[PDB]
Amino acid sequence: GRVIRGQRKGAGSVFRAHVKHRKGAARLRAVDFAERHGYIKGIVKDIIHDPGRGAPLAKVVFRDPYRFKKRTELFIAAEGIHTGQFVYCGKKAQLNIGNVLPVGTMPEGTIVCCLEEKPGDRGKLARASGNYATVISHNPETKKTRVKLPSGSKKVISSANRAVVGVVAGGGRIDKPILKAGRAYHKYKAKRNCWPRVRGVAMNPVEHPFGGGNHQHIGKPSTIRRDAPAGRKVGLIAARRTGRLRGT
RNA sequence: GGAGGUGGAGCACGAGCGCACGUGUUAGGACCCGAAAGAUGGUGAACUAUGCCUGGGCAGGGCGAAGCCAGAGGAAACUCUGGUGGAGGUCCGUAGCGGUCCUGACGUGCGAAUCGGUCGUCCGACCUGGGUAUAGGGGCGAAAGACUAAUCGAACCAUCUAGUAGCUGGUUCCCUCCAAAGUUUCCCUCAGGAUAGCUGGCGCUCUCCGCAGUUUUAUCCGGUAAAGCGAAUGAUUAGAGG
RNA sequence: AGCCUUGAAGCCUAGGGCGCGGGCCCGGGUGGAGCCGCCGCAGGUGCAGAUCUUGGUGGUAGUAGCAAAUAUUCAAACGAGAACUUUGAAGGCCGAAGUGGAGAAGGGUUCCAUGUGAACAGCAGUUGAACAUGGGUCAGUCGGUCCUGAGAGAUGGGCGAGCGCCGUUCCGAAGGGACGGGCGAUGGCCUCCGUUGCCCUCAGCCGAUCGAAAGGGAGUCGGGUUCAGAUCCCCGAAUCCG
RNA sequence: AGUUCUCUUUUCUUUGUGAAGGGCAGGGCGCCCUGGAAUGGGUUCGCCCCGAGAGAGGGGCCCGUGCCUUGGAAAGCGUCGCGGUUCCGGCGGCGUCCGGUGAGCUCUCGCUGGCCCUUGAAAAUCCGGGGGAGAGGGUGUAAAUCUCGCGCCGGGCCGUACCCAUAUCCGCAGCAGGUCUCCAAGGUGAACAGCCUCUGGCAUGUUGGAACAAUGUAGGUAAGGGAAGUCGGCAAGCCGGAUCCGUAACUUCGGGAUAAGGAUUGGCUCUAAGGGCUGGCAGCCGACUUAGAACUGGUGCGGACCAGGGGAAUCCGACUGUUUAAUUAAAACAAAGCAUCGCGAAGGCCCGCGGCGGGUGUUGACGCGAUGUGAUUUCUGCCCAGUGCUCUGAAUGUCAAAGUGAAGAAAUUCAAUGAAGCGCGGGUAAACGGCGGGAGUAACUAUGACUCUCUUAAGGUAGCCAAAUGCCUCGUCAUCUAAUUAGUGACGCGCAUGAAUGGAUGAACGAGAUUCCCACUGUCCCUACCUACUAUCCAGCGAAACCACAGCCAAGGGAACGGGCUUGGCGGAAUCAGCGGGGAAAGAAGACCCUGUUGAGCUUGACUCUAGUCUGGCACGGUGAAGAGACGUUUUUUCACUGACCCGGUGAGGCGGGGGGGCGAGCCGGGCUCUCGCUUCUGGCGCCAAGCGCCCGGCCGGCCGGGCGCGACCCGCUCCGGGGACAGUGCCAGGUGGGGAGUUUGACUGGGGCGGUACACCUGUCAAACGGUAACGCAGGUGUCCUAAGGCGAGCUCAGGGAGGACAGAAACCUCCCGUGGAGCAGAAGGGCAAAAGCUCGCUUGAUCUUGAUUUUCAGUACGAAUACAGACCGUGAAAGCGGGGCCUCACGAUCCUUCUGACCUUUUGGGUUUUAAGCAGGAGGUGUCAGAAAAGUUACCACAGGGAUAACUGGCUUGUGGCGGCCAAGCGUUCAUAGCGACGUCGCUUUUUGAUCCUUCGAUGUCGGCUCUUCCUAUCAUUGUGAAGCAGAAUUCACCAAGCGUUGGAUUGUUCACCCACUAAUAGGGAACGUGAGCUGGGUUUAGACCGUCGUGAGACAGGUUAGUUUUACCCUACUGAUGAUGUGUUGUUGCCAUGGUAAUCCUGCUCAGUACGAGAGGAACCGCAGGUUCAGACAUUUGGUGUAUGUGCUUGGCUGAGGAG
Ligand SMILES: [Mg+2]
Ligand SMILES: [Mg+2]
Ligand SMILES: [Mg+2]
Ligand SMILES: [Mg+2]
Ligand SMILES: [Mg+2]
Ligand SMILES: [Mg+2]
Ligand SMILES: [Mg+2]
Ligand SMILES: [Mg+2]
Ligand SMILES: [Mg+2]
Ligand SMILES: [Mg+2]
Ligand SMILES: [Mg+2]
Ligand SMILES: [Mg+2]
Ligand SMILES: [Mg+2]
Ligand SMILES: [Mg+2]
Ligand SMILES: [Mg+2]
Ligand SMILES: [Mg+2]
Ligand SMILES: [Mg+2]
Ligand SMILES: [Mg+2]
Ligand SMILES: [Mg+2]
Ligand SMILES: [Mg+2]
Ligand SMILES: [Mg+2]
Ligand SMILES: [Mg+2]
Ligand SMILES: [Mg+2]
Ligand SMILES: [Mg+2]
Ligand SMILES: [Mg+2]
Ligand SMILES: [Mg+2]
Ligand SMILES: [Mg+2]
Ligand SMILES: [Mg+2]
Ligand SMILES: [Mg+2]
Ligand SMILES: [Mg+2]
Ligand SMILES: [Mg+2]
Ligand SMILES: [Mg+2]
Ligand SMILES: [Mg+2]
Ligand SMILES: [Mg+2]
Ligand SMILES: [Mg+2]
Ligand SMILES: [Mg+2]
Ligand SMILES: [Mg+2]
Ligand SMILES: [Mg+2]
Ligand SMILES: [Mg+2]
Ligand SMILES: [Mg+2]
Ligand SMILES: [Mg+2]
Ligand SMILES: [Mg+2]
Ligand SMILES: [Mg+2]
Ligand SMILES: [Mg+2]
Ligand SMILES: [Mg+2]
Ligand SMILES: [Mg+2]
Ligand SMILES: [Mg+2]
Ligand SMILES: [Mg+2]
Ligand SMILES: [Mg+2]
Ligand SMILES: [Mg+2]
Ligand SMILES: [Mg+2]
Ligand SMILES: [Mg+2]
Ligand SMILES: [Mg+2]
Ligand SMILES: [Mg+2]
Ligand SMILES: [Mg+2]
Ligand SMILES: [Mg+2]
Ligand SMILES: [Mg+2]
Ligand SMILES: [Mg+2]
Ligand SMILES: [Mg+2]
Ligand SMILES: [Mg+2]
Ligand SMILES: [Mg+2]
Ligand SMILES: [Mg+2]
Ligand SMILES: [Mg+2]
Ligand SMILES: [Mg+2]
Ligand SMILES: [Mg+2]
Ligand SMILES: [Mg+2]
Ligand SMILES: [Mg+2]
Ligand SMILES: [Mg+2]
Ligand SMILES: [Mg+2]
Ligand SMILES: [Mg+2]
Ligand SMILES: [Mg+2]
Ligand SMILES: [Mg+2]
Ligand SMILES: [Mg+2]
Ligand SMILES: [Mg+2]
Ligand SMILES: [Mg+2]
Ligand SMILES: [Mg+2]
Ligand SMILES: [Mg+2]
Ligand SMILES: [Mg+2]
Ligand SMILES: [Mg+2]
Ligand SMILES: [Mg+2]
Ligand SMILES: [Mg+2]
Ligand SMILES: [Mg+2]
Ligand SMILES: [Mg+2]
Ligand SMILES: [Mg+2]
Ligand SMILES: [Mg+2]
Ligand SMILES: [Mg+2]
Ligand SMILES: [Mg+2]
Ligand SMILES: [Mg+2]
Ligand SMILES: [Mg+2]
Ligand SMILES: [Mg+2]
Ligand SMILES: [Mg+2]
Ligand SMILES: [Mg+2]
Ligand SMILES: [Mg+2]
Ligand SMILES: [Mg+2]
Ligand SMILES: [Mg+2]
Repeated sequence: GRVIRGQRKGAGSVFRAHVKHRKGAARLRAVDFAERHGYIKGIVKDIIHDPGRGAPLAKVVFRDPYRFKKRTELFIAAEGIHTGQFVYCGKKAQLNIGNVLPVGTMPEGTIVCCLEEKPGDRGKLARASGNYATVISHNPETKKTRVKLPSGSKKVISSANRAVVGVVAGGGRIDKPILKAGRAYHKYKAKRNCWPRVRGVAMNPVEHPFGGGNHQHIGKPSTIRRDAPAGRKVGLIAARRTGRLRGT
C-alpha cells in the first residue's frame, strides 16, 4: 500500500498552518516582580480580529518598570472589555473582568480564561472563544488549586498560576449553521489544509484500511486498538463505546 | 595367535606418470537473440496535483431579500397598498474557464487528442501569470488508482547485467557409410529431466564348435474360442405326477 | 633459385574445359602492386532464413495527395524567364475582445542595407525570417541594482561510520559602534582647528546571508533626428540624491 | 478635398501645448468660531445627522491630473507660395476659432454603503512629535544655529535591436493546438452579442488552370402524411426580442415562472406629458423617452442579425461545486447538516536513520486530531452469542529475561517467585455485522385474529417494493394503444427489501436514467433538386502502408473452406473511373482461455519476518527518615530531600534569610503574637537624580570644576519557578504488530474450475487359455484387528435337514439319523482347508538373538512384503516333527535431526582422572503428493514466455437429442384398418436444434441482433395444370408435376424467438464462414467509472439487475460495374447477320354468367367476355407537384457609396 492521508499530515509540507496574516501569539504577561507582589496597570488599545481564531484579541499596553518604554501585550479578549479600559495584572489586582490574578487568591466559583497550565507559562487553558474554567477549591498548605476545564475535566494546578477573570469573547460562534461548502471553504482557508475531507470508504485499498470493495463498506470493525501502527489507526481510535450517548 | 561365516572401491610377480589429440558431461555470459521482474545510487513539480507568497481579470440583462418613505385601515397588536433599496456559492448570457451530444469531421490527421455545430458555468468552492514548498513504496489526490515532463496499480536515468528462462525463433561447405525414438521405472513428474531400451564409433578374442523372431521329434504349462446348465453357483419359461 | 609493371589482388565475361560434388583451371576484358602451390601449425574459418544487424534499391507510383478559415482582376516596370515580385487602379476581407499599435516569458541577430537565386521556403519566385558581405541596441531620472514575502540557508549547538544532515534563535562571552568627557602622538588655511591611539561613559533589537525585470522603492518631460536606436542621441526646459 | 445630369449654404479631413513653479476654478473635510434647536428640523438615488451642539451665518485645512500664466511660439500641425547644394530642423503669408450636450464609453479622484465562523503582507526607507542633556554672545566686523532663496561639483556598473505568434516562442516543421498582458472609433442594438463601415492591416492561409460524373464533407428546399423510421425523435426541425394581458399542480411559502396560453410590432403625419437658466407670470435654452391618434402598403413589419419548444409523470442525487489530460461528467466524489471516537500538553494524531529533532501549534476542548452518514421534513426498531474495541485486577490459571534458593567438582540441573499479553468478569451496534421453521384452527369456501410445538444472541419492527434490489417472470389486477416483454397506480410468505452498512419523503435544481402527450418536422412512406469544397482531367511537385511467387472459376481430395495440386469449365495487349465479394487483406509475437515450479498491484484467519508500540530486568542513579523483615550489614514498602536528569519563563531585573519602618492584637512606657512594604476614577505624564554628607582640584573668603557615599538596607552557594532518583536514554527479554518486507498458495483431469483420486497399496474382471497389457473402465477393499485370532499337541466336526422328547410354541434344551463343507477360518474378494487350516481344551511366547542367499515391483535400485536355508537360545509333543507371527494374496516410510538400547567399546587433539559431548550397531519419533518442499487468497488495474498440445466462432466426422419421412396394422373414423388418422413395434433421411469430439486457426479469420442487397434449396403457404375425399354447392383436407412469381404494415422486446393488432391470394420454411462491422449501427454481450441484492473477515466474485463507456486503413491484386481500346480483315467508311451470354412480367378486384348450376333449406359457384387495380419492369415531362444562385423579377432588414437615381 501507500502512505495514507493521516500519515502525510505530520510531515509539514501542504499541511502546515496558515500563519501569514496572524497577529502574533496571544499570551499573558511574563511574570515579574510587579505581578509577584503587587499589580501593574495596563490600558486596552485595540481589540482585533485574528485570522484562524474565533476569539478576538486585545492589545494591552503596560509601562516597563525598569526602562522608559511601552510594552504591547496581546491578550485573549475576555468578553465585556473595551478600548480605553484599564486592566491590572498581579497578585493584588482586584477581582474585575479582564484583570489577571493568580488563581490562588481567587475565591471559589470564579470564572477564568487563558489559565496557565503551569506557573509562569503565560496562559494555556480555556482560550477558545466563549470558553472558561471555574475555580473549585484551594489547598493553601500544598499551594494548589482545583479547577474545572471546559472539557469538564478537573485538574489540580499550582495556586501561583495566573489567569484572566471572565469568559473569552466571541462566544456562541458554533450556534450558526455554515449553510454552505463555500463558507466552510473560507473557514479553513484561514486555518490549514484540512478541507474538504474524503471518506475512507471512498478510496482504494492501497491508500486506506477502509478502502475498496464492490460495496462501500468498512468491512472490519471501525474501533481500532490504541497501539495500532501509524497507517492503521483509523476510525474510532481506542473507543470505550460507540453509538448514541443515551443519558448522562 | 587358531577354526568357521560374513562386510571391503583389496593381494594373488607392477602400470603408472608426463605430454598431445578427439568425444562426452558439466561450472562459468557458455551456441546466438529474447521477458514480466528484483537491487543500489542519482535527475525531475518547464506538464500536472496540492498548500503558501505576490500580481492581473470577469459586457448587457431578469428576478427582486433586509432596511427605508408615503397613503389607507385598526382600541391595541399590527395589517393592507404604492414606491424606494439592491441581497444572492440567484437566473438568461458575452470575455474567460469547461467539454454533453452528433456516437459529426479527421482517423498514414492540421493535431501522438485536433476541428464544427450543439452544449456546462460565467461574483465565486471563480479564472489566471510568476515566485515558493512537497520526490518515487515517495509526494499529491472535492478519490478517477487520478496526477507526478506524450511514461504511472509505483516515474525517469546509469549500474548490478551478456539477470534467469523446463519456453518461441535461428544455427553457415561437399561426398561416403551406418541409422533411431515417441516405450520401462523414479522425479511438486505431465511442454522437462534421470533411468533401461533403440543408435553410432573404437576396437579386441577367436573361427574358417557355436548360434536361430523357423520347423520336426519328445515332454510339460494354460481355462480363452466353443460348449454346458435333464452337472455345482447365479438367473430363468412351461406344463406333468405325487 | 615459385609468380608479378612484358602487369599482383580484385572485378566482369552468349569463351574452352575439369570434377558425383564442395569447387578449380585456362582464354578475353578492366585493374594498377602485390600474390599463390606443397608439408606442417592456428583459428573471431563457409549463410537463405533468426518480425536477424547496418547500408542500399525496388513495385506500389508519376499513384494518395498539395480541398479548415468568402477573392480576385486590369495596365505598366524590372527581368532570360511573371498566376505568385514592385508600382498604379479596381473588387474584397480582418471590422476596435482586429488579420491594428505596443510589451512580459521564450528566441538570440531572426533586426537593417546591399547582393544571389546553388540548396531550403512540399507549385514558382525577379521574392523570403534562406544563403552571402557589412551594419545596428548610447540613460543619475526606464528596469536591474536595495527591501522584505512564502521560503531558502551558514555559524553556535546537536546528530552522524562518513560525504554530511537537523536546525534559524533554539544548549552562544553573538556589540568592533556613538554625542560627550579625560589623557597623550601628530599635523594644517599651524593662529586654533582636524586626525589618530587609549581610557571613561552610553548602547536591546534577538539573528550571517539570499529571496520579486508584475509587490515596496527619490528623481524627465516636450520637440527634432536614423537604413536600422532613442523618455537613452541632439535642441529646450526641469528635477532627485550625494 | 469629394460630389454637382438634378438636389445638397452639402459630405469628408483638420482645427496643440509637456514636466516643474505661481494664481484660480472645482471637489472633500469626523476642522474651527458665534449660537442654542419640538409646531423637531436638516438631508441623500439610498442613507444618514443633531443638547456629546442641528439648521443659519463667518472662517480654516487637504487634493486641485481641470483653466490661466512662466514654459511658449521661437516648437508642432494645416494650407498657400518662393528659393537652394538642391539628402537645407531652408525661407515667407494666413490659420491653429466660438459654443452645446449626455444613465454615453475608458480612466481616474472622492463620498457613502453592503459581505465575511473570509478581516484581506513585511521590510527597507522617510517624517513629525514629547523631552531638554547641551551649545551659543554680551550689545557687537555680534555668536552658535537655519528643513529659507540662490550659487558650486558629481551620479560609476549591467540590460536596451527585432518577433511576441494562423511564420522569429513550445509542440521534430512557416503545425487549424498551446502560450501572460496594455489602448480600443461610427451605425444598428440592452449590449465588449451578431451584421456593415473609418483608422491601421492583409492577400484567402505550403500551388494554379479546365470541368460540374458517381460517392462524399458542409449547407438548403420539398407536395400529401406527420415518428409509421430507429434500441431510443439520434438528427433536424418548431419556440425565440420587446410591449400589453394571463398564468395551474405542487411548494421548504423563497419559488414553480419567460409556467402554460393569447394579442401587438413596419412606414409616415401629428397630439400630450415628462426639465434647465434669467427677470401660479414672461423670455431664452435642451435631451432623450413614454403614451395616444390619423393615414398608409398585395397582412407585411423583433422582415437581415440576435434570439427558451412546451406539458404530465417515474428513478437517482437536495442544491452550487468536483472528477478518470487522451473512450466513462454520472446516480460517482465533495458538501452544509447529523452522529460517534481520542486528547488537559511528560498529551492526542502524525513525521523522522538520528537528537533537548519535527507538523498540528502564532494551537488549548466553541480546539486539534480520527471515522461514518450525507440539505430540509419524519423516523432511526430488536440483537453484546460471534468478531472487534474498551474497562477492573494480585483475587489470579499460563507466562521471558534478570534476580533468589538447593544438589553437584563444575559445566549444569532442579525448585521458589510471577511484567505486560492471553485466559476470567463487566460495558458497548450512528463498532463490523445479524435480525427462523413446522402443524392445527372461525357454522359454505377461502383465509385464518387464535392455539400447539422445535427453536436462536435477536428472530426484520416503522416503513417500502417485480423499486437501479424479485430467480420463477413478459408475476396478477387496473390504466395508457388497434395492438405494449415498455411506463404509471395497486397487490406482496419479499429466490435475496428495511432503518446514519441509514428507512420513507419531498420544493427547487440536473449536458443524469426512463414513459406518455401537444407542437414540429425528410426520421420515414420515397425519394428529388440546388449551392460550396473535394473527387475528376491538366501544369508543376510529389510520399507512405504492404509484398514467398502471385493473382479467373466448379468439384475433388487435402492440415476436414485452394490462386497454385487432380478432373472439368476455359485464357487475348495496355489501361481509366468506381466498388467494397474475396485476398480466411493490413495494423499488433491474442488482451479471452490454458500452461510456466515466470511476475506484479491488492487482501487476510497463509508461512517467515519487521519499524513502531506496551511491558520486565540491568546501567546512568544519588541523600534522610521511618515500617516490615533477614543475618553492624542487607532485601523491600511509604514518606520526604536535591545535586544528576527533565520542563517553563526572562533582555536570566529584586530569590532565601536577617535588619529596619507602618497598621492592628495584648501582659504588667517596653516586649511580642503577626501582618503589611506606599500604584484602582479619568483613553495624560513618568529614564538619562533631586537633596544631603564627606573629600579634591583650577583661578582671584569669592567664581569655576570634579570624586566618593547615602538616597537605592545587610549577608548568602545553585537566575527564577515546576518536576525529580522517577521521566528519559543505552542494551537485553516477553507480548502486539498486513503499518511494512519477502515468499508460497500440488498434480491427474475428454479446456480449466467445481466434483472425484484412477497419487501408496490389495481381490475378481477387462486380458484376446505363459507372463505382461490402457481409460475419470467395471464390481469391491486398505492405513486397521489379535496374549490370542501367534506356536505345539490332543480330542472332535461344521451349515442345513428329518424324525422323536414336560412346560416348549417358528425359535430354548436332550436323543437318533442324513449331511463333500452347501459352515467356519478378524476384514474385500479369489484361492486353500474335514481324525484339518474349522471348534474345544492343555502347555506356552519361533511375534526372541544373528550373518548371508533368494523371490516379488524392478532399472533386475530402495523400501515393503515374502521364500528356502545356516548358527544360537527355546516352546510343544510320547515322538516323527512343527514353529523364528496371523492359511496365501494388502495392511506402510529415505537422508538430516531427536530419543532409547548395547560394549570392562573408540575418540573427546600436549599427557592423565572424571562429568559432558561425539562415534559404531539395532529400534522408535514421518514424511498418505505415500522414492519422503516448510506454504492462503484476489485481480475486471493487470504483466511476460508460450500454447491451436488447450477452451470460447465457423468449418469437418457423428446424429444420441431436435426436425422430417417410411414399413406392419390393434384401433379410431356410427358401418368400414389404410378418405383422413394410427398404438405396440420397427427402418430411414437432414444438418436451419442442441449435444459429443478437439482435426484447422491463439506473431489474432473482428465476437449477437437489426438494417441493406443478391443469390440458391424445397421438406409447397399462395398462384398455374392435376389426382383423391367421410368432394352436393361453398368452404376445406390428402397427394402429384412444380421454386416461375409472391410471401406485407405495425405496438412490446437488443433481441433471435415470441405475442398480439391490421391487411392480404398467401402472409411457407430454410442456406450462402449460424451470408453480409476496410457495408453501416452499437441497442445487447464482453475492459477500465458507478449503484443495488446475494456471497466473502477482506481484497473481491455473480449465464443477477442498472447507468455511462474511441468502431481504424483500400491508391495494390482479383471479382464486379461502367469507359478507352487491342488482334486481323491491304487502309478506311456505310449498311448489316448473329455465335454466344442475359432475359420478365405478376397477382387480385368489380360487372356479366347468376341468386343460376347444386342444395330440403340455408347458402351458393365456374368457363368465355367486359372494366379496373396490385407488385414488378422500361421509359418520359404535355399536364400537377418538387427544386430553383437563369442570383430572373418584385418586396424587405442593417450598413455603405453626400442625397435622389442606380447599386
Ligand atoms: Mg473508487
Ligand atoms: Mg490496506
Ligand atoms: Mg560421459
Ligand atoms: Mg559450454
Ligand atoms: Mg524477489
Ligand atoms: Mg509549478
Ligand atoms: Mg450563479
Ligand atoms: Mg447561469
Ligand atoms: Mg466521431
Ligand atoms: Mg478519411
Ligand atoms: Mg482551490
Ligand atoms: Mg516521506
Ligand atoms: Mg477501481
Ligand atoms: Mg546469452
Ligand atoms: Mg537480456
Ligand atoms: Mg516445461
Ligand atoms: Mg517430491
Ligand atoms: Mg512446442
Ligand atoms: Mg481369465
Ligand atoms: Mg462363451
Ligand atoms: Mg551472365
Ligand atoms: Mg599507387
Ligand atoms: Mg583471426
Ligand atoms: Mg544474407
Ligand atoms: Mg492525382
Ligand atoms: Mg490547405
Ligand atoms: Mg499586435
Ligand atoms: Mg511592430
Ligand atoms: Mg518549391
Ligand atoms: Mg527582414
Ligand atoms: Mg541546512
Ligand atoms: Mg537582496
Ligand atoms: Mg523590483
Ligand atoms: Mg516594482
Ligand atoms: Mg450647523
Ligand atoms: Mg506657428
Ligand atoms: Mg521642544
Ligand atoms: Mg524595443
Ligand atoms: Mg477560399
Ligand atoms: Mg492564392
Ligand atoms: Mg501559415
Ligand atoms: Mg414534407
Ligand atoms: Mg405541407
Ligand atoms: Mg415505432
Ligand atoms: Mg420497424
Ligand atoms: Mg436533439
Ligand atoms: Mg413546470
Ligand atoms: Mg448532483
Ligand atoms: Mg481538483
Ligand atoms: Mg476520459
Ligand atoms: Mg467526455
Ligand atoms: Mg458509523
Ligand atoms: Mg439501528
Ligand atoms: Mg461483543
Ligand atoms: Mg438481511
Ligand atoms: Mg413486514
Ligand atoms: Mg414510487
Ligand atoms: Mg411499478
Ligand atoms: Mg412506445
Ligand atoms: Mg442495505
Ligand atoms: Mg497534375
Ligand atoms: Mg491463398
Ligand atoms: Mg474485400
Ligand atoms: Mg502469443
Ligand atoms: Mg502478448
Ligand atoms: Mg511443471
Ligand atoms: Mg509475487
Ligand atoms: Mg513493484
Ligand atoms: Mg499468520
Ligand atoms: Mg503486519
Ligand atoms: Mg505482503
Ligand atoms: Mg492442472
Ligand atoms: Mg495371451
Ligand atoms: Mg488336530
Ligand atoms: Mg533354526
Ligand atoms: Mg490361526
Ligand atoms: Mg472491477
Ligand atoms: Mg472476469
Ligand atoms: Mg487441435
Ligand atoms: Mg463448435
Ligand atoms: Mg371399428
Ligand atoms: Mg485426438
Ligand atoms: Mg493469420
Ligand atoms: Mg476478413
Ligand atoms: Mg486480420
Ligand atoms: Mg417436390
Ligand atoms: Mg455470420
Ligand atoms: Mg466483409
Ligand atoms: Mg468495423
Ligand atoms: Mg452499448
Ligand atoms: Mg464495467
Ligand atoms: Mg458482508
Ligand atoms: Mg332451387
Ligand atoms: Mg413542373
Ligand atoms: Mg434608391
